[PDB]
Amino acid sequence: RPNRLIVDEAINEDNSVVSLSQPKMDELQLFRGDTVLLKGKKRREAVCIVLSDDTCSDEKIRMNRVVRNNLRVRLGDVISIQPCPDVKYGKRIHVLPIDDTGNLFEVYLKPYFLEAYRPIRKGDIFLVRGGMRAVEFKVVETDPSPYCIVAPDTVIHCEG
Amino acid sequence: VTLRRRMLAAAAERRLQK
Ligand SMILES: [Cl-]
Ligand SMILES: [Cl-]
Repeated sequence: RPNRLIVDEAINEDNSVVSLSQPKMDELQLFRGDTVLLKGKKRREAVCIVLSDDTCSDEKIRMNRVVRNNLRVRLGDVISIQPCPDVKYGKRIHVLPIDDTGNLFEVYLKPYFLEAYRPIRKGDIFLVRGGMRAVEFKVVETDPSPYCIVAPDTVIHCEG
Repeated sequence: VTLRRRMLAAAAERRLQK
């Protein structure tokens, strides 16, 4: 059967990271920086980097509200986690802001992604802090699909 | 040469140490 963990709250508010206990990582043969595929409710998936967290109970997983929201889960729910070793570097991504001023790229997207090597999945909604406010974006498309690592050479289109 | 997962982890750790 799949490998299952209890959703816990993150104290590190990074959109791209989930935390496990080192003992649980050993068991699951996951290592620092490994990309993992998380499965939640409503056939939702998320792709994140895994890091150890000495504050995490073996049976729990720390993830922020962005990740939880993407998986349609609440604190205390159960998710599955499996390795996702076939992730490619992104050639091109299409992101749109959730429309409900300034350069979205220069103020939000560039600083967010810059040398950050964040794994993303098509359909992700993520929140970027910046310019006093904070904005959410939806990942409309990635290439390769349906997920990729957003690298320094990855081309973003933010429109349409 | 370097291993990819380590690059991904190091970038995230930098974000958390800030
Ligand atoms: Cl390592
Ligand atoms: Cl290395």
